[PDB]
Amino acid sequence: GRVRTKTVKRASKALIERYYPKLTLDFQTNKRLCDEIATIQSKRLRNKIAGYTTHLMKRIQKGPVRG
Amino acid sequence: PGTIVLYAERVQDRGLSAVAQAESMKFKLLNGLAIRRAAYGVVRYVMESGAKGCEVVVSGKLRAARAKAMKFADGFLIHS
Amino acid sequence: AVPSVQTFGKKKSATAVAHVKAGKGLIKVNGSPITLVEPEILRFKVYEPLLLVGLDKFSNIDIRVRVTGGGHVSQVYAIRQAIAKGLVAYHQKYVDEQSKNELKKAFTSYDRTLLIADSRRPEPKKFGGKGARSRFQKSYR
Amino acid sequence: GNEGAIRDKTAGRRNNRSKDVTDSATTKKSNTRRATDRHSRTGKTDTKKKVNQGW
Amino acid sequence: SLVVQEQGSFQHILRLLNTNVDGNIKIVYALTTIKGVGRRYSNLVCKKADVDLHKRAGELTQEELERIVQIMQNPTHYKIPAWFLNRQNDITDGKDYHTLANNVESKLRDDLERLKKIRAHRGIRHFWGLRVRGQHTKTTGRRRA
Amino acid sequence: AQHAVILDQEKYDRILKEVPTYRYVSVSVLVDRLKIGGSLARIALRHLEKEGIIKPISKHSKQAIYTRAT
Amino acid sequence: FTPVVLATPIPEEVQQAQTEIKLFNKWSFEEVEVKDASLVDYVQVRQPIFVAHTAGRYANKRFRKAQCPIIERLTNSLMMNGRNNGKKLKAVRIIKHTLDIINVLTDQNPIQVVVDAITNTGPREDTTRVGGGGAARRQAVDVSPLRRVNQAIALLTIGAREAAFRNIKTIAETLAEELINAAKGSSTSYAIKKKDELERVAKSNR
Amino acid sequence: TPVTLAKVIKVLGRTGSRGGVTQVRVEFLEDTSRTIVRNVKGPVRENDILVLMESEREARRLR
Amino acid sequence: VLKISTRKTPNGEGSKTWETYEMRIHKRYIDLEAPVQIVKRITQITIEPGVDVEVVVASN
Amino acid sequence: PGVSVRDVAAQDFINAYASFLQRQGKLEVPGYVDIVKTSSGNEMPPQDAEGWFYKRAASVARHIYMRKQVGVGKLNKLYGGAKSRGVRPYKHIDASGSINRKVLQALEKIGIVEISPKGGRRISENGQRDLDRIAAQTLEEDE
RNA sequence: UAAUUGCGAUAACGAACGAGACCUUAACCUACUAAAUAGUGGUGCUAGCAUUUGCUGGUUAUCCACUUCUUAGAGGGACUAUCGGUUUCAAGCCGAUGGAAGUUUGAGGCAAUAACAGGUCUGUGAUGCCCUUAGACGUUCUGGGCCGCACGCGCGCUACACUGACGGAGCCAGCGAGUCUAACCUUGGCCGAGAGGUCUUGGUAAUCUUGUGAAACUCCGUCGUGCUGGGGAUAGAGCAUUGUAAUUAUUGCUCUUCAACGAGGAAUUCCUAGUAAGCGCAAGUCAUCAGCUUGCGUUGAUUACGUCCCUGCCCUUUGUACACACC
Ligand SMILES: [Mg+2]
Ligand SMILES: [Mg+2]
Ligand SMILES: [Mg+2]
Ligand SMILES: [Mg+2]
Ligand SMILES: [Mg+2]
Ligand SMILES: [Mg+2]
Ligand SMILES: [Mg+2]
Ligand SMILES: [Mg+2]
Ligand SMILES: [Mg+2]
Ligand SMILES: [Mg+2]
Ligand SMILES: [Mg+2]
Ligand SMILES: [Mg+2]
Ligand SMILES: [Mg+2]
Ligand SMILES: [Mg+2]
Ligand SMILES: [Mg+2]
Ligand SMILES: [Mg+2]
Ligand SMILES: [Mg+2]
Ligand SMILES: [Mg+2]
Ligand SMILES: [Mg+2]
Ligand SMILES: [Mg+2]
Ligand SMILES: [Mg+2]
Ligand SMILES: [Mg+2]
Ligand SMILES: [Mg+2]
Ligand SMILES: [Mg+2]
Ligand SMILES: [Mg+2]
Ligand SMILES: [Mg+2]
Ligand SMILES: [Mg+2]
Ligand SMILES: [Mg+2]
Ligand SMILES: [Mg+2]
Ligand SMILES: [Mg+2]
Ligand SMILES: [Mg+2]
Ligand SMILES: [Mg+2]
Ligand SMILES: [Mg+2]
Ligand SMILES: [Mg+2]
Repeated sequence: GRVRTKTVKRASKALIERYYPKLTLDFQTNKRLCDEIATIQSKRLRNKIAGYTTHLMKRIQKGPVRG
Repeated sequence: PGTIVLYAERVQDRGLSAVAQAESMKFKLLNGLAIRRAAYGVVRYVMESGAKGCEVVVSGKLRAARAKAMKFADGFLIHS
Repeated sequence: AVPSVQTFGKKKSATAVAHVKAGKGLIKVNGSPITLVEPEILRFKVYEPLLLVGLDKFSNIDIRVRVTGGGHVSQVYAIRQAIAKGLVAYHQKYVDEQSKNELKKAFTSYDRTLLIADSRRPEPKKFGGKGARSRFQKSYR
Repeated sequence: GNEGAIRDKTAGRRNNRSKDVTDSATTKKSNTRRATDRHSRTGKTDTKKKVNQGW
Repeated sequence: SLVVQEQGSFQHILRLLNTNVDGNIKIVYALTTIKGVGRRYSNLVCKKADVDLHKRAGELTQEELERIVQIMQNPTHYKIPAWFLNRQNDITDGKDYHTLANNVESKLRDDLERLKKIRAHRGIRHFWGLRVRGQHTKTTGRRRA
Repeated sequence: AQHAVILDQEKYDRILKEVPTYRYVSVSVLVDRLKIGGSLARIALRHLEKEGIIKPISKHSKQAIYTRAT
Repeated sequence: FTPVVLATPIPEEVQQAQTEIKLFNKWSFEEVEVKDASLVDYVQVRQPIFVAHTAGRYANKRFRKAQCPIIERLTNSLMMNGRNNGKKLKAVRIIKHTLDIINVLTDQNPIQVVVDAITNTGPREDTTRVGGGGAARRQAVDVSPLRRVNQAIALLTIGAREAAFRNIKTIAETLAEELINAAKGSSTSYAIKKKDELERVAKSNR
Repeated sequence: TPVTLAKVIKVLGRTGSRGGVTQVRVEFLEDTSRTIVRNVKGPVRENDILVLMESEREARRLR
Repeated sequence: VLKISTRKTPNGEGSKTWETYEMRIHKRYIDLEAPVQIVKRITQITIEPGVDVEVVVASN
Repeated sequence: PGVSVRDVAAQDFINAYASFLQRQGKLEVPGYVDIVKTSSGNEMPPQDAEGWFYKRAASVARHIYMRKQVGVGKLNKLYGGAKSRGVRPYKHIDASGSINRKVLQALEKIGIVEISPKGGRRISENGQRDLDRIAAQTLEEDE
């Protein structure tokens, strides 16, 4: 079962909150962004974060999202 | 002779030293203290030495025949 | 120095290395022709790439393969993988792209992993059974 | 001694084979005591003063 | 091998060493229904006798059978090693025998008796109808006697 | 014991006049034709191939297989 | 077929059938059709194969089992009863032999005959042990195609093995006997019997 | 004998106490425009083909 | 990799749980052509707790 | 074309060489052959009876051709298989060092193998010669 | 959702322990740094076969170059990515493509709060109290015993054969481990049917044993359904190994003896992919003894991808005169 933990979803929230221009429905670059722009300690957790923030963006593009 | 050498060396704050603080409880109790006084003191002192958190367990038997244990934590710890 | 590539193939723990150089068309395994091989039933499995992609194809090239590891079936899959991978690696540096991609096409299409290594592997046993999932046996009382 | 042991009838296999088997052979576990496990036998009890002095 | 023929020649069932032996079995094994002739013994004896093991008990000349016996009961003479033998180093005359047929029963009797007569634990143990080679006797063999 | 371990001349001729129509012949089939056990029946397999009837279409231990001659 | 050769050379029939048609041990995959609508989709045949061996990942998903070539499913199901678990080389060879045998009798692509005994053995309907209260009656069900193929293979090989046990007839021979008797359904096969009976009771309880 | 072929069009769910049975709406083939609900025995997906042994009769629950 | 594989219990009761410790041993070699002076210098220093440094010589 | 044995499948080769060494008449057959087993791990002696020493000879030879050097130990380990310890699990067991050692000594006296340095037994150059030769012969029956 | 994992609902808002993160191991790097304790290509010295180039080897250094394969440091890599279905268009779930890899990537390590009169005083020079303390319950020495056998129960090994046993022949792993003030891992040479013996030898080890040429397995034969050549219990005689000692037979070998067992009632265990099952090996124990364990690789499936029927457990709601808490 692939459901994202709080810390991940929380981080996507905050990032999109404060860095929406930059970020872009592409994981590959949102990733690199996350590196340059926030401080995480595992590649894995950072990726998980990026990929979810990428999802969240990708669906904001078509109407707002709560939170 | 002389192919082995010993040096002593004070430790930077015994406060973040499990081993020191255990030995300290040992001594507090052995030196006839109280139970909660001893433990709460060790803890308050570890905390005061700027730790993120700490926990002291006393297990076994005091004065009453039946055995008991007690957790004495303060601050913050992670377990896994 | 003539044109030449090296490749390999891998099923379970067996690994099969291929040296694919410019030649008059040999196809040998360890030190014998690819006609010997036996397993035998499985023999066609190692012919398989050649016939998928036309027997000609190997006339500008010498092919040699050496497998260590795994066991009998294990080694057959590894060697075949190494050979097809080989041929494609060679069309990629010497022939033209379109040819190579036509070969990847006919392998990848029919397939049996020929170009891509099977990731299946041993799972470790864990105390309480003779196997990995197998648990021992209980009676209750 | 060994002369004894071979010469002694009332010994060897046939003789056992012909005897009935006791019922305590086919017995059961026993158990004895368990729903007393939580029930202290010591009859002693502690006491709130001694416990409060201790802990 | 080859499509064969013969006539009345081969007679089914034939009797050697005071026992009986079926025809229509591959001879080497026929010899086995005698006591004291495990598959090896039979094999080597037949090879020593100069016989075609491809034959049944079936065929075989009378002569052939005779030789077979001769060697069977005089192994040491017709160069059979002696480590090949069920009774080396007697325990009285110390010769090496390959005791055969109705006689191996006797020899067992003899040995067991010697043990019993000397009061040796192995003997007592035999007399008692128990296991003698030291195996635990709590759990195994209870169907028994 | 229950029979088919020799050759009884009548049996041989029987083998020669019974082996057509046998689209399948093998060790098993020969036994099934109420005769030759898998010893001498194997010999029969080798010796119908001496010349004639049986056409070898498969190979080995356990499995043999032949068809009527043409 | 235009022969060609190089250093270490490749045998005649080998070159021949190899490059041309893509056929079996050496049997046709073209022609060969599934005489019962449905079952197509659950009996493979094309893509064609050389021998029924494959490092197949046919388990990790619910239905992809279907996509595994039928003949290889049969051989797979051959290699059981403890002693034989694993032992696919054994099985595969037993199949090569079986197909040769089946071919001998009545022609047909023997792989077509196999296809037929498979079509002809899956129960069109069956039963399950519904409660309905302690004394459990039996509710007739119509069974899936997938279950039909599965159970067909199961039955065929079981009966073939049980037959083959303790007699001179060899596995491939009795497997071919079951296959043949079943391909055009003849109540002398263990399989056809078991199907017919399953459906007898399944009628009997609707 | 009258065979009747029907195509699974919708998978409804599992019935049976044990829960290995599956309720399905099928559109029979030799003349659509008519639907019936049967109970399976095997694993089933959208577009499979059942041989309804008897053409008109249908179930629901299963304990 | 040195494995030691032991029962967790000091006694016998309980489902039979097993546990397995390891000590990982890492080994390396660097070959160097030099005179006496630099070897002696470089090897008296570079000293380190936990790292076992051995210097040999020769070609046999 | 040119030839080795590696160009010839195990069985028909080793049987070709069996029949050869056989024919030849030069050999050495210890004498204990026929009365002997091949390994403690076995039940019955070989079925080839007269021969099989030629079979192992061939086999051994080809095995040594196909590599640097090999000793008696490695052959025992090779020629050995599973022994039923009856009712207690099977275990691999080495075969007899007599059979093998004697075989080596035989092929050597016949100059088809030679005590190697490094250890063991290296194929002889005249071994190379004669083996490549019958290999060739075996592909020649197949023509 | 595997998860008090999240979405959402919302008198709550925002957090911390635990789950997750983290760590280890298995997977991917013709990118980085390298290597006679790992290997490849060229070259020389050289063998054999063809001869027209060729093909297959020998040669811990005769030199040159390399790092694909092996080793282990540093990095990189995946985030359920892209697309599409489905869902309160939420968290998610599903399918397709790509991919070394998309079941928490596979498998483990760590692991909160609380509970139990669970097991351990026979691991401890951890320990309270009781007992005992010279006709010892201290200790050591000799010898026996834990193995004793009408029989009940559990874990196992080997089988009932023809997908097989036997016999030639083919012939391929991975995880380990090994001798200093000592006798450990052992190649090679001889002798021996075997077990083993004997003379030498390499290794404190990526260097030597050892490519641990393992077993199942593959191939050509023999046997042919017969308790059979399936099976190898029991037993007799002889030979060797460990050990001060082998009797109640440590173990190994040879010959011989050739049992039950013809697929196992009621019941009941285990398991979803390199898994199950088959198969061997190394390590622990160890003077000698594995039918045990712990790991390892080899061969490699059938069947689900669901449910609450059985069982077990957690959760709500509910009752309580229980709270030492239904013992
Ligand atoms: Mg945490
Ligand atoms: Mg395993
Ligand atoms: Mg006998
Ligand atoms: Mg071997
Ligand atoms: Mg062998
Ligand atoms: Mg959990
Ligand atoms: Mg030239
Ligand atoms: Mg030239
Ligand atoms: Mg590299
Ligand atoms: Mg894909
Ligand atoms: Mg991981
Ligand atoms: Mg208790
Ligand atoms: Mg303790
Ligand atoms: Mg005490
Ligand atoms: Mg201890
Ligand atoms: Mg302690
Ligand atoms: Mg005492
Ligand atoms: Mg005991
Ligand atoms: Mg019990
Ligand atoms: Mg247990
Ligand atoms: Mg064999
Ligand atoms: Mg001697
Ligand atoms: Mg030395
Ligand atoms: Mg290795
Ligand atoms: Mg019987
Ligand atoms: Mg046997
Ligand atoms: Mg004793
Ligand atoms: Mg005793
Ligand atoms: Mg018998
Ligand atoms: Mg059974
Ligand atoms: Mg002992
Ligand atoms: Mg051991
Ligand atoms: Mg134990
Ligand atoms: Mg009330």
